[PDB]
Amino acid sequence: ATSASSHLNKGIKQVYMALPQGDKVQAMYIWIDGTGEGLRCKTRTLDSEPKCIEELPEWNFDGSSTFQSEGSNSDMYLVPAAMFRDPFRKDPNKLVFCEVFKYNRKPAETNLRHTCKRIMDMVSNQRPWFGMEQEYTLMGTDGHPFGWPSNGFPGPQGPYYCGVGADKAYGRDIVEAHYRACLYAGIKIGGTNAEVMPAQWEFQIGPCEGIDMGDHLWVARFILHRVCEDFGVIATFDPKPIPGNWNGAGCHTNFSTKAMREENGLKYIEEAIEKLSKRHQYHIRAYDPKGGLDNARRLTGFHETSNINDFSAGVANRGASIRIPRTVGQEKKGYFEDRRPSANCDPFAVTEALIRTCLLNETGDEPFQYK
Amino acid sequence: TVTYTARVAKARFGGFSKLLLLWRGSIYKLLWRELLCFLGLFMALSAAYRFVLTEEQKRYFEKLVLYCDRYASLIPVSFVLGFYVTLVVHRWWNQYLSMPLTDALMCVVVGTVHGHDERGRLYRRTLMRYAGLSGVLILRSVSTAVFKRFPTIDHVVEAGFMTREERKKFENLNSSYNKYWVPCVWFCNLAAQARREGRIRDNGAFKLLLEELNVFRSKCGMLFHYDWISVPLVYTQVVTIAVYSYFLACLIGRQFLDPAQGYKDHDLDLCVPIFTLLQFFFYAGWLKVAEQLINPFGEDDDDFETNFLIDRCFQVSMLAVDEMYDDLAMLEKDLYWDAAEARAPYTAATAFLMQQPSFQGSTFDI
Ligand SMILES: [Ca+2]
Ligand SMILES: [Cl-]
Ligand SMILES: [Mn+2]
Ligand SMILES: [Mn+2]
Repeated sequence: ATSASSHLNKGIKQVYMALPQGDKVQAMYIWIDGTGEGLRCKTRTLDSEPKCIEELPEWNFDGSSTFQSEGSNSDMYLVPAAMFRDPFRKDPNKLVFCEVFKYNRKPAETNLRHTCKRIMDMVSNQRPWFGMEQEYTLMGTDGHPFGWPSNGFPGPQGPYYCGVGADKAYGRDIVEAHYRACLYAGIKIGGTNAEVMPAQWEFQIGPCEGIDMGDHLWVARFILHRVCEDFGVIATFDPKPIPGNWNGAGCHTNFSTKAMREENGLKYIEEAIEKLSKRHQYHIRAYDPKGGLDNARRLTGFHETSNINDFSAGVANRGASIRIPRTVGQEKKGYFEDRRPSANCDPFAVTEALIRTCLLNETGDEPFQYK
Repeated sequence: TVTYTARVAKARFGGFSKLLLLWRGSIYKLLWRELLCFLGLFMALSAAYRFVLTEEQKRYFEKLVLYCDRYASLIPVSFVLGFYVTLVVHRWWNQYLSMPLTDALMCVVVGTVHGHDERGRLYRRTLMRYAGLSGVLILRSVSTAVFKRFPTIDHVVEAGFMTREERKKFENLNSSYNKYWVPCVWFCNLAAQARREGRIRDNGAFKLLLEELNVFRSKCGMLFHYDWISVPLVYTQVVTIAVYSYFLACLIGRQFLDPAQGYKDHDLDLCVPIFTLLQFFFYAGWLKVAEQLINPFGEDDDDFETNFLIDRCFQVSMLAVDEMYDDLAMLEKDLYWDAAEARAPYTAATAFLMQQPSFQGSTFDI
């Protein structure tokens, strides 16, 4: 069942969107709220099209309304971090992804980009590249997956993965609209597929260098939510939307450095993985917005997943925590895939943990300060 | 090129007369060698007549001087000089108008190829660099100075006009003809790609870009045409033979004869034929005008400054399409927003010349 807003005449809205807007420009400021997994937005009018992110003014909002502050000093600040073209309003309107700061200009608790950028600047010469496979499930407003029988289940899994046809793929209109919307916005979207669970989908973001991975994925998530809002359905990043023999949603992260991409870079890939072998618990905590409880429902070691309590790595191992692609093993260079991160992970937390363990050789149960 | 239009801004008492004191690109710098040669032969022949030749041979020599003076025709050579030099000047000016200039292209590109990002900037810069590269290729094909600046395509690559990959694409093409047109085809392909990608917003803008590209390319082709098709060699040889025949006639026919013979029109000997030297200046310089303008892309002082034009076009085009793209001062009211008349003031130096009744027509003074 789709939302009441989706039943409003879309024809009418278009007619208003066809009006020439004139000299004023709309900027939509996007930020992460106090849950560390929700996105918030609002719009301001600018006098002219900004040429770069530097021209965008800082803004503010009430943190007590976003689970981000309490009491008197609840005013929070928005500092623009990345700019994109607005696919919902078209050029010259912009999407402005912002960092959140408290009233005293300290980073907000869900502001993970502030530290993530400092870590990325530390290893800039090694040029870390990331890719994330964002899995998501389309849901009706009733909390049941989009397209599934009322209070019931479709046929067993098997035909839905990369499926085509009215009985195989549910809500491809949303997937096509999102893909185009991301390409128009300047998001580094690498592809899409239908997932094993019906009404479950995936888009790939990358390759992205350093802090660009978190910006591109967060804005790609925002566009998906905004596109799904137009169609009147919900995109969930819950790692296990439906209990039982229905696939979880993960965010598989591909990681490579300049050394790993160069000839005979497999030795550096293996060195990074054995470093990851010794910090499995540290990464599980970082790979989930609430410390790894959500990912416990997904990482059961059954549905092409690994076990949350046990670390494993191998070439072409779908069930392993870390997978080296078969081609990467043959070519002796390229990347490796971390399959642990949950679909509702913060990419700033995930990328920072990979750099700290693999590149800065950090150890122990707490992140190093100033290094 | 030698520019003196500042000197001749007004018709002064000594306006053109002081232009005879200039040296760079002057008649003297072009003629003094032929002048010394003509004077040397005239003086040697006069000295031989005065001293070496016998008295008996001197009568034959002076009869030959009279015979050669009778056929010294200065009027007919003026016609062939006037017509030939007018044709050469027509070709010279049309060749200047065919210089590959990218101002029209930069205006269209900055107004039609959009995007503040890296890709739009790459589009604008590469579109203007392609036109610059085709200009450099045709000019190094036609101009000696540009060829010495770009002796090889490697020099073009190091200059930044063409890249390594563009060089590989350029050399791999199988053609035995000059490839100055290749960057124009690249421009057309890049413009079509920009239109397909939405960088060019409207269909009219793409058409305007291809119209302006074909104007630029036709100018390059016209430079190639002028370089290939010389002034017909027979006509150049006709004018040279007429001038040299007249001067060979003047070398002997104007020889100073001994006044002792009492021949009419030859009863004086100034040992220097200054009026014949002035006629030499006149006719030899009139031929030298064509001799300098026949190929205006050489290294003459009055030849076109092709390297300067390449530098100016490249720098200005890059500035206009990159730093000036959508970089405008905010719209504000001018000094005459509320004024019925929009008139600027005059300085103290121009007011007393100006402030005169404005011309309305020939028929309004009845
Ligand atoms: Ca010349
Ligand atoms: Cl809004
Ligand atoms: Mn997948
Ligand atoms: Mn994968």
